[PDB]
Amino acid sequence: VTVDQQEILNRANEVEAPMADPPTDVPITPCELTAAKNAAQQLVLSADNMREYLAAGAKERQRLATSLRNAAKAYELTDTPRVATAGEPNFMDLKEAARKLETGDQGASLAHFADGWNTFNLTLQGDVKRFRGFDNWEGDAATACEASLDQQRQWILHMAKLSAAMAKQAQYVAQLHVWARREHPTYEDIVGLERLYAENPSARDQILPVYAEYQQRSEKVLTEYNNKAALEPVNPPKP
Ligand SMILES: [Cl-]
Ligand code: NA
Repeated sequence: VTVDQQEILNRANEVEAPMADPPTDVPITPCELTAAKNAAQQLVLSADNMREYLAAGAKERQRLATSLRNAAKAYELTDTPRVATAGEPNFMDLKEAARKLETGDQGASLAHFADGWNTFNLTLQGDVKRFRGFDNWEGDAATACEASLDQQRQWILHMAKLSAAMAKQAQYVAQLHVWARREHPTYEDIVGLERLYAENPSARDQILPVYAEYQQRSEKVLTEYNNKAALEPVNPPKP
């Protein structure tokens, strides 16, 4: 049962000092498709809960610092909800699908989101020295505090890992959207083809198979998008 009261107090300050700020970028849907919107809703929830749990972690480190100081004198959190996602694609017609896909920021906010959460991952996990054991504080109280610090340390690294996973979900949805724009017939081309059909009556039997292929392309894209955009909630552990 050795003590150094100076160390206890210094470590109290070190432990509750501000950690990296989590980003507050709001990820917006890349386009007007339901599957895109539901992805954004899921990210909003996951990221709100991450920030709420990170605020609870700051409380925990304050509470450790208070506990360290009260020693030296002597000498509501829930799961991230899952957003409902459509079981079946729902094939709207060509033009409306193309309009929905082409209306919105096309993934720009998702890149910014990912970038913020990625930086927070990388930086937060290099601020764990604050949870090391003591040099000259020994006994049961010291051992208890060391356990508690090590629990916070492990929780921080887990939070950093979940931050990386969430940023990747956002990148994944941005990639998906880019893929969907590359593959889906453009609004302008659908209108062009409808125009070609209207204006060329004798060509209409040659145009019909082309239009049917535009429809198969669209459906194929909407089926992928509906399926691949459904995200898992990010569910952090309690500190
Ligand atoms: Cl839709
Ligand atoms: Na295609």
